Amino acid sequence: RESGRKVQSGNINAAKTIADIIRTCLGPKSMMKMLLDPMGGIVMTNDGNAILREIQVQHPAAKSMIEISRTQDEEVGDGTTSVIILAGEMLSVAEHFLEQQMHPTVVISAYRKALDDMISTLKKISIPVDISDSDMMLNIINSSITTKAISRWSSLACNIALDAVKMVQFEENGRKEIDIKKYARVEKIPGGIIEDSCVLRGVMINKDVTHPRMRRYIKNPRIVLLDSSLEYKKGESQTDIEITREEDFTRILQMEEEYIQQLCEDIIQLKPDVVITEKGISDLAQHYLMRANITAIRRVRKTDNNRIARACGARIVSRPEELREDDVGTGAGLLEIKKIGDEYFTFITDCKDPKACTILLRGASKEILSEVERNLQDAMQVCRNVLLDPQLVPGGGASEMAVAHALTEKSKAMTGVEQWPYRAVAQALEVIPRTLIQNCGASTIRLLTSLRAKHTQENCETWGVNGETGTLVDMKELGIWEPLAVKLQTYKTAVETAVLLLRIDDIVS
Amino acid sequence: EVARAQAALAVNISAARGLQDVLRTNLGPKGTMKMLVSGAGDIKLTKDGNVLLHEMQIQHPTASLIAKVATAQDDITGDGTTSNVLIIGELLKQADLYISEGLHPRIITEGFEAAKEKALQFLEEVKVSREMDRETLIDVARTSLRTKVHAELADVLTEAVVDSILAIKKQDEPIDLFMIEIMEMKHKSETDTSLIRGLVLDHGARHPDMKKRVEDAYILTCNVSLEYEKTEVNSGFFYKSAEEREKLVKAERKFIEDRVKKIIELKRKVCGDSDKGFVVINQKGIDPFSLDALSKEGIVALRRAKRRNMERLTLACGGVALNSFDDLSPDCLGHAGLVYEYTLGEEKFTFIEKCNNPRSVTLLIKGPNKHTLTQIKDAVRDGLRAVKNAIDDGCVVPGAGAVEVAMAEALIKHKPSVKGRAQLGVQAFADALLIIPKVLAQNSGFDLQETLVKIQAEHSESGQLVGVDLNTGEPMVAAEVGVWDNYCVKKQLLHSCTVIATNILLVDEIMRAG
Amino acid sequence: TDSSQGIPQLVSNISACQVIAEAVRTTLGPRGMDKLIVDGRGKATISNDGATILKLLDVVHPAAKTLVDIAKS
Amino acid sequence: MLKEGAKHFSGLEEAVYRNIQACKELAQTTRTAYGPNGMNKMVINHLEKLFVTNDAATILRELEVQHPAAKMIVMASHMQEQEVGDGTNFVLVFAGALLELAEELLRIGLSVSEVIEGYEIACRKAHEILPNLVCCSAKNLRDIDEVSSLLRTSIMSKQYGNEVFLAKLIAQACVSIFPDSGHFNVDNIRVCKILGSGISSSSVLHGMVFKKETEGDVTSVKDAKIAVYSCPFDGMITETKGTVLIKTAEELMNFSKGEENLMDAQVKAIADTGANVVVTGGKVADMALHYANKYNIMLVRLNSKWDLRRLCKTVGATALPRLTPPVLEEMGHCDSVYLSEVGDTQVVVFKHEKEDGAISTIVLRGSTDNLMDDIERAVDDGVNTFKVLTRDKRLVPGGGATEIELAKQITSYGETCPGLEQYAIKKFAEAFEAIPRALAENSGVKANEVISKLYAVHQEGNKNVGLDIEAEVPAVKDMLEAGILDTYLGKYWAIKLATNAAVTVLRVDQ
Repeated sequence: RESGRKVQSGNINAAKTIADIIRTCLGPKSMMKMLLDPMGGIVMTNDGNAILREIQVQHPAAKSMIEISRTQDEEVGDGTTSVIILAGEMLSVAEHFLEQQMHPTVVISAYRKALDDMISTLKKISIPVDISDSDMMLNIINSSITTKAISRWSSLACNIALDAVKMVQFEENGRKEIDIKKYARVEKIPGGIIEDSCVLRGVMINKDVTHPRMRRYIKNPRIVLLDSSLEYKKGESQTDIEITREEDFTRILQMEEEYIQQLCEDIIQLKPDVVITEKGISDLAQHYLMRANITAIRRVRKTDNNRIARACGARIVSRPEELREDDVGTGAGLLEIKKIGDEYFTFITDCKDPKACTILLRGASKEILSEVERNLQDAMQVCRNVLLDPQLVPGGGASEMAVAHALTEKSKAMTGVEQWPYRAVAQALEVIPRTLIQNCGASTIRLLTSLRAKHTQENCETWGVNGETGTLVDMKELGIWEPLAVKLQTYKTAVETAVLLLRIDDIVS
Repeated sequence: EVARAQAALAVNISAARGLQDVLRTNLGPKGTMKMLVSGAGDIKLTKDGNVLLHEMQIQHPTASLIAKVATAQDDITGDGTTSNVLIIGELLKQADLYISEGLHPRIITEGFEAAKEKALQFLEEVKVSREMDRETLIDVARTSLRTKVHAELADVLTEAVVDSILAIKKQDEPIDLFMIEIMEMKHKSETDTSLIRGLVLDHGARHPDMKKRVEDAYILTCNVSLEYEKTEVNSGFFYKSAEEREKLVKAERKFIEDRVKKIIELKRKVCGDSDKGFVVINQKGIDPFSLDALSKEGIVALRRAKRRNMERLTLACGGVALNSFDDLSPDCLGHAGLVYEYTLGEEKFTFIEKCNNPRSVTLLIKGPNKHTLTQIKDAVRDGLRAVKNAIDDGCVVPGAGAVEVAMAEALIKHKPSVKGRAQLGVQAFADALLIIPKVLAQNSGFDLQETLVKIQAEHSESGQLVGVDLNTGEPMVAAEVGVWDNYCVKKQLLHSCTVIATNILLVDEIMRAG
Repeated sequence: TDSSQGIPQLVSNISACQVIAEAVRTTLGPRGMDKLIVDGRGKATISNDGATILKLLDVVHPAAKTLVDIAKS
Repeated sequence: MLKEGAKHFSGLEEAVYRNIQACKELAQTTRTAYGPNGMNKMVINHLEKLFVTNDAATILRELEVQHPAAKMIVMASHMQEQEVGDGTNFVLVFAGALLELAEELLRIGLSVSEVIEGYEIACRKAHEILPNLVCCSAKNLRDIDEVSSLLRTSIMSKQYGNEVFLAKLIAQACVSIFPDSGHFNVDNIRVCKILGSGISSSSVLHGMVFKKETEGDVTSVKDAKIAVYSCPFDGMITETKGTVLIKTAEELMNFSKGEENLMDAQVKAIADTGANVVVTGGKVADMALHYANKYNIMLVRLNSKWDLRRLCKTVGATALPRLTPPVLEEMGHCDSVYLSEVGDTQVVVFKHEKEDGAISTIVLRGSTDNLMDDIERAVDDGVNTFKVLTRDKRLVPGGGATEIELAKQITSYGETCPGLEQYAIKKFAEAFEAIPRALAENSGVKANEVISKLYAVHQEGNKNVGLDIEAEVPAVKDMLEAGILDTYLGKYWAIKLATNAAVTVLRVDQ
């Protein structure tokens, strides 16, 4: 239970102490944080991702800061640093002075217009990228893989992750938003070539579906996805009593297998040689498949068939009556059982609801595969964000100072009370030019004022400090891209978040 | 709880030296063997930079990372773990001084890059191509053996080292995974490091010395049952009906006497003579009555020579693994010109040797089988990994710190870029390079600068690769001496340094993670 | 696994050996003081000599045990 | 070191300090021992026999210490006892006194990479000329005073006065019944403890001598199939007394029926196992006793493992429990088996005589074991020193009379060589005086007095001290031309082995 400044200064004691090493942990020159595990261990993290998990809670507001780092991790997976940075970077200056001006409130609506002038600043500096050209994305998409940096597959997996969210973009809500990712999924492939780590349609099933008898391939015959009751039903659609008598025993087995029959009267008509039964899978049920010349598929689940629903594009059958093709194994279908390494890979290509496409990732080993798998992430995430938002914006102090004086100019434009948060929020922008230089080792001061001067001339339009060169430069020059996607999404979060814990003047039970 | 900035940074450079302070006493022939009765709780002895770490149970977090990076090195190398650990904290000293004079760890590491390059480039610039020859290989052998052990016992280990390296070259393997075989032997003296052109087998038999001397081997390495069992089991265990157990017990013995009489058929088919031995080797045990039936006929039936044997037997001897006796030819088995069942100490060690197409030529080490015999068991293996690299590379530079007065002094002469942004990491880098040449030189009671200035200038003057005499701490010429650094060895320890030296430099804060 | 070396243990041996003689100092001609000795067993313990109480007394000392056994010898 | 974590019992200071310190302090025994001494150690492993000892091996058997060297180093000292029985009370003090010689050089700052070398180098220089200072040899091993002379350093080293008859008794034992051709056996010739008689009465009765009682008869034939059984007779089903008078007059019989007719078939199949002697690890029942005599089977009423072990060893026996008709996997070894009265005690005597496998057995007669063990200890370390398996012992000057001989060898050779090892070698020329002091200590003078007057004898070979008045003021007992002599074997070892210990123990920092 906290109140007043004890919340507010405690809110400062929440995110900032989180965001302290994080700025060293952030930027392209990011300096990892050392951690000390409860075992006596160590974890070296540039992440705002891993720190909050391990580090124990230092303040109730931090538990709220953790989730907005989650929310940004949920939204992207990067910017988790900045959201707790930016919001916590807002908490230190404005509130207490403005509680001395007596308000959480004027700061909120200030934060809201501290939000918009950036959103006002962005549309110029955040300028449309062409999602058509891969390299026009790949410059953003190399900007995604360049900091986290697994360099070998930061090359190919991008073009893969480019194609990943591209091939998983049909996305139809009617508004053509592209959040669409899940269709794009990695594939854990033993052995094989380090290349042919690539995007294929549907979902080739690497999870639970690996069998000596699928035959070795089922191409034209269907993969049949059963939610439904492949096991017998003793009545019509239903079940009746067991055997206490000679009379009851013969009566039971008729409708039992007849249900399996009347299932596989309507199940066999659609031509599987592989029926994947996630539920209703049982010995006699799969033994029937064994006896039906249709592969008995066990140790398989909803994700599988939901991935197979995402693979051939099937709809996992919710009707015990009348199974068909477009139910399960849509199209002529391809179920391709390939051992690259010793795992049978269920390859189900030929996706219906097309543009739902996984990513076949093949290393010579899981690491060199996971090296594709991790580089894929930031790429495809930012690809998703670039395909979502077809814009890019210069990184570093460019967005920082162009909005900084803007908010400052806006603060002077207002010359009111809320100016003071604008005064506080504009500086929140500039800790990043600090952060970028607070990495490289020069004096950000000389450059801050010079980046002020970079605004004095150029309004820091495209000109930020680039963390790894530690100098104040055009990012359209350097091709360093935060998108209006990645940033505004990150900036949007913290804007709410600082308000949130500032909307807390009292913590209670 | 947290430690901010320099605090977590102080923890970095703090733990690093005691490591090296072991190494200043652990490095080279100048270094000293370290008995650890504490480390794992075991009673131990070791010289190496990598091994002393893992032997300890280490409670310090900075040192939890430390046993990691020399591991992959000692895998390749066997030396330089006794060294790389030195350069890291010696680098952590500099890097500390520069943040002590103030700096970020980033603008520190920035100067490592070109400095690391120019030195890694100097690896190329110096690299001495040494035609890889048992003589030169003896030197690369003993230098790692001298590093870890007596130059005396180095040359004792060196032979069996340089023995099986040409013998693994005989297997067309530039690395060595086989004839890496180091066989402890029960003896009053560890002084004996020998070579067996074939295996050292485990159990001649529980009925011993069947045919103890086999000078022509027909080797059947068989996981079969001449011991199936003689004891009381029903389904293979104790069932609930006691009378039903011994019913199958005879057929268990009879299925042995199936395989036994098959050998009477087999030894006949194979040999027909005790002259050229048919050799049963069982991955399981063997009944003494199987042995008795076989031994009196001039057969040696070995039991429980391990799966490594079952391979190396099937391998080194040109042998086979045939899991049914039945009837087989001598050529259905491999051949070894000597199989001798040999007792020094308790166990009789059957030596299957002169093995045709040897895939394993065993390196015999006699001794008390203590940490002592292990102390000569690791250095050889470590020295093996060194000459393994010496087989791997065709280029081996001198040892004895001869490289850095050629390497560091050049980087001491010049920033690789000749600009100050490098100097911040070049001063740190080029400095840390000279620890190994200076440490044992100063460990010998010879001041580093006066010792270095010679070996430095003696390189500057003569263009010489100029070593240190590790025991006398004097400038030597390691190009001729034979203390020689594999291009494979020296390269990774640079990386192993750099890879572990950056993030820990770049981590200024530590906190309890749970 | 305990030892005391040198004179310190040596001299320490005598008194443990001597104190029992300080009892028997003259127990042959009996006159002196005789205390009825009740051990931890509830056993009232006396003697016509030194040996029987010596039989009753035990020590962790080898020394004080020797001359005991010797006087018993 | 700089860490809260990791591990060590040694290092830094400690390696220079604790690793040298207590390893020396171990020597206090060997500092008072090895050569004639009345000084002894009461060591109580709590056996209810409070054990007098000067023997380092069974002194160090109890001693346990965290010092990894002193933890280890007892190994080389016990590895010594394996190789020679005498010279072991020499091992611990010599290096132990030779240790802190280097530590003083460590105070001078003379390196561990340096000093021990000179020792090792003079360890060579010793073992270089150490065979040159060999003088005599123990040649005829049937002969008493060629054997008892080697014995006359060795038991003497352990203990002083008793030595002489022991040496005779041990040479009169004829451990040469083992031709010593490469043959010696510690179990076949064995010590057999007999309470009472004299220790001068302590004898050697050839065969296997068991103070355990031969029960009933003796063997049917002297080449027995020897029945060595842990529990052949425990009783079958025992009798009872219920009322503190009788249980029932009726219930008495049926248990003897089970007892007898089993122990009938038992001992009848002790006769059907062909046992000429049945050797019972447990007790005997009078019925089986009666059966053992009728079936004509020598009976041993009780057997300690001391029997059963050597029985398993010599006879090829396996001591077995029997409630059942037996079978002999024991058989015999023995060509002779007896009840003899030895120690004037009725004794189970298994016997034969050969060169190899031959049992020719010491029988020790003493009022206690502390008598018959530490003396045996003193005894057997000469018997152990008799074990060379180079028949000629290459007898050096005994009583450590070669100290002064090598002392001026090493100190002159320490003068030759330059560099810090010249000190270490001259330091190696020092620790010689330890046993001469260890003697002069139990004798009561400083080795200086001794050794300086034996620096006046220069090359001598004969004169060296001990426990005696000659060892105090005169600084002289004649230990080469003596009757008191020692083999070169233990000379080859102790100087090298105590060094082998002292080699790396300063090197070990962790």
